[PDB]
Amino acid sequence: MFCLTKTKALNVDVLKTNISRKHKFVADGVFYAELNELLQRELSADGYSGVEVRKNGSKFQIIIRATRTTNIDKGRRIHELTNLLIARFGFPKDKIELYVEKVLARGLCPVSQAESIKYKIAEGLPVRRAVGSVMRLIMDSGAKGCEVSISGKLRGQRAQGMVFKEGYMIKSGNATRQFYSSAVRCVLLRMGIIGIKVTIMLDTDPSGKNGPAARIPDV
Amino acid sequence: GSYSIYNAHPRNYGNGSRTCRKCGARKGLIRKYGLDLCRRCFREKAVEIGFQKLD
Amino acid sequence: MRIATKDIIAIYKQLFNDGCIVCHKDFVCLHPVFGIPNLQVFMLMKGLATKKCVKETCNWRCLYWTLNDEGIAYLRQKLALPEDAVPSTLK
Amino acid sequence: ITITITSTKVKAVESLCAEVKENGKKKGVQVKGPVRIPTKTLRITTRKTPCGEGSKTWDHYQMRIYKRVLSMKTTPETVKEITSLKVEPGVELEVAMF
RNA sequence: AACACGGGAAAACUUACCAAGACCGAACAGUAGAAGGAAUGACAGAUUAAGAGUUCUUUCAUGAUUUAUUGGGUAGUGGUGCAUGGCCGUUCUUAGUUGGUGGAGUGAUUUGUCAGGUUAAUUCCGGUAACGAACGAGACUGAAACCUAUUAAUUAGUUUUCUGCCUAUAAGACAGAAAACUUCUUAAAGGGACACAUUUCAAAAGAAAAAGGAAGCAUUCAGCAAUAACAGGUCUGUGAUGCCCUUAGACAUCUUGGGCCGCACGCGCGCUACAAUGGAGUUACUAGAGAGUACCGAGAUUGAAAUAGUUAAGGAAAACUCAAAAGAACGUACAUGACAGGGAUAAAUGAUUGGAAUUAUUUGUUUUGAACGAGGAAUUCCUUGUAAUAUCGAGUCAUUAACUCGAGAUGAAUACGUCC
Repeated sequence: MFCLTKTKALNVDVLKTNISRKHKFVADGVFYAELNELLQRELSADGYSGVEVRKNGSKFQIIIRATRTTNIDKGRRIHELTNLLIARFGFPKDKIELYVEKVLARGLCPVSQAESIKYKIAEGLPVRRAVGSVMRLIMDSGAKGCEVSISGKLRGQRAQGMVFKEGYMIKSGNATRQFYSSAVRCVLLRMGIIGIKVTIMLDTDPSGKNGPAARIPDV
Repeated sequence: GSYSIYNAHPRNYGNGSRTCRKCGARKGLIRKYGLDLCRRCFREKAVEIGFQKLD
Repeated sequence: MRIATKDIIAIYKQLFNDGCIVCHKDFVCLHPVFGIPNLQVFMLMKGLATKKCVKETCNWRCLYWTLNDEGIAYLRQKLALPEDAVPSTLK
Repeated sequence: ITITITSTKVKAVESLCAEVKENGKKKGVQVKGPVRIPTKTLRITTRKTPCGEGSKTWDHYQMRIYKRVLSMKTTPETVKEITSLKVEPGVELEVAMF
């Protein structure tokens, strides 16, 4: 017998019928952050590479932009993910389902690109060459530029950090909000932790032009 | 009882009854807008949630 | 640890009948589903990963367990269920 | 009927604000003008550092909420039928029946 | 770049410290023992703060959930931020950094990246063994400063009309709906200053006056912010983490009480004062920007001298709540008096929050009436709706600001300067 009376609930504020407008959008973004960081810890081997929270007014559509859909047998893994959500967030079984898409631009995604280095580093590939192969895929994938930073105990007990750059990249301004794609990953080693920060400078395909540009045509 | 006295103190007002959603810290909490996320953790996911450093 | 005798079977079927179960790392509240302290649920099924019955992914102070291949075999001898009683990649 | 739309993106509601108004020409004759309720900035201020060291610095996070209200007579059964239209993520549609 | 900093306004928890008491949060694997009982919980009396059966004389319920065992993980607000990730600060808020080819040098390296002028700025004109480029600056983003032109109109406003009421000598006021527009309001899209236009000064980038203009210092205030580095802070925010340490009489976990408030003193940030450019008694006031669920913000009716008590609408909110004092006007008051300035320290008493207010949580009534007469050497912040003055909202919050982050209310003086 336990003298415990408190009962922490298993729900989410995006299901409440009555809520303020200030609280709704805060709860809408709070749910995504917990959810996005959740299946990231699960689909890291599958390269989750993004989530979406599209809604059709009543039904909840969850979209996973995974870069490798080989694992997802008649949706057995997909079905298991739904079961966790029902127990955690208290979603009705008829009002939530999971969709998966395969991203065509594999290199352009920094979230899945940083997992390549995290995998290779744990395998024992040299950090100088592991990034070089990874950086090769990003450059020809239509990316204007990228920067990969590795910091930790790469060489010895003393901490060292190398920064690898390629292509054009604007470092300051508001335009960097509409052109950057970044991800932060850390891999446990036998001596400590290696911190991998991967960011990618995009192009005009994510519609929006750079700040300074004239591009005068001819007659 | 071996566990009847375990956690028998009532915590319903809240300094040790409220925790951060992920970090679990008891200090620096931000209960505004029902965030329930203490600092050093809200800043990590501020842009993720939807907050942007405008003026 | 020492759990209620009727509770061990009750929590086992809930996992088997669903294949997935969540819990709160806080040890001052009761489980809303099973009506028992989360200490019993956490302590009982933190070793189901040592027996390789489930996985041990924990996120935002919440621990998630998903039935494995070896989990079905272990959760049949103890639960005394028929062989054909399979979630079949659904539960 | 009364259509209330609120979202964090100004152009998301604004594009959908004229989408319902244009759609009102069919299965109906008129839709009232869009009422632009004042926005509600959500300012949260935090200390940059994770500890007490360093200079006293803060970052001013903020999120805006844009509110638009529409009115329309039509019929309750065939106001918009589906009334889903695959709305974009981050936007919310609430319909006040009668 | 330590000291109202750790968002740290600690009664319990937080909590990491102290006095006690227990307690496993020792999974899993092998043994013993065991459904013919491994063990678990307990009423009574003693012991114990304790109604922790902790233990004891004691029988009453359940039963493999695992009691004793070695490996083992394990857990730690334990150590190391001189092992690390992330974040932040700092050099450094100024204008700086570079590789591709070419030129010079055996080489470290260097030129480009400069004579002069100009800019806030390696910003440009110009010069040129340099040419062509990348980042930074600029550009960019948010607010403000304008739209009697456009779009819309409730939860914003104005106007008209119908009804009732009241004072006027003739204007209209107020209360209840009714329905029309968009000057104000709100929020979208474009428009709108680029120093172009004049004079002067410097074949040039450019500088100053004045005019016009809502707006002429990059228009103002902010955000983002280069290369390289610190062995700067954080492993006491993290289920980010290596190594080391404790690891069933525990540095793991829980409960009771205390401490972080302790005072011979020194230092930093602030609030209130030393008054008549004022305090006290009345009267009308005018804002801006925040927050609110099932019990949160709480309207209205009452008793009370106040703090507060009892019943209780509407409100997930341009809807309802949520409200301004400094200053002003009123009086044959105060009258230069440590006085009626100052409200410290104390003494009675009344309530709210809390399971608990003692070392007073906060606050009401009366009484008590302390230093302080404008402040040494030193030393901080500040150039325009800025300083200063007084106040309002929010974070912390069961209750608690002299704090911080914001907001409006009045509105100085002194510079348009030089490296002391």
